[PDB]
Amino acid sequence: MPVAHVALPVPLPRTFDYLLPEGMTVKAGCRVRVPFGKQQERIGIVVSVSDASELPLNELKAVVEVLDSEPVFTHSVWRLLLWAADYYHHPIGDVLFHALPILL
Amino acid sequence: MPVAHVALPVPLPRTFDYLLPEGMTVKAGCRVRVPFGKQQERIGIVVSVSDASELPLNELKAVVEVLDSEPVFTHSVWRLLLWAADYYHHPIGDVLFHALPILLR
Repeated sequence: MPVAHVALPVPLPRTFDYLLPEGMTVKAGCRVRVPFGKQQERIGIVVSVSDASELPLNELKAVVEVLDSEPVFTHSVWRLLLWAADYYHHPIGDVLFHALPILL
Repeated sequence: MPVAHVALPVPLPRTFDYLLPEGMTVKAGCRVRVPFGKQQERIGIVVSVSDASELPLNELKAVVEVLDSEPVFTHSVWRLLLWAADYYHHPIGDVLFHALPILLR
């Protein structure tokens, strides 16, 4: 066939980069709505905010809206979760979202 | 202000799609060389081969070389691994490349 989906030993937190529009401000632990595929919407959780992306600053889709003004996660809880994710080999996305419900 | 590294509720096995040039043929459980960043190589393991990718079939970098003629993993082992990765929530890539050394050696 054509498309060979392959696995590679990727860096610890495999995340998706998105641009923050002018004037929109978000911090770690906040949920945001973002584009994805060609059709698109979905809720995500910001892990970090850098001034560098592995791809050009221009061909990055942009964040839609910020659902939280303050981290839905406790400073401690967050530290713990990022740890668990790393220590036990679990995708950050998974721990966080599967962990969100139990928290609320 | 610019970017932000985001975590998302991604599907079971988060994999990287690669185009198979014309005439090149691979099966599940085999290693392959593949481009990566803007410039250099890496070795991976094919988990599946379909007729579609979430991205434009032309926008995908192409497979370089196929290291294995046959699955370096056994049909049983394979099934277990994929299972272990899903059931315990471990990156499939992570389980496969770690166990490789063990299983063989």
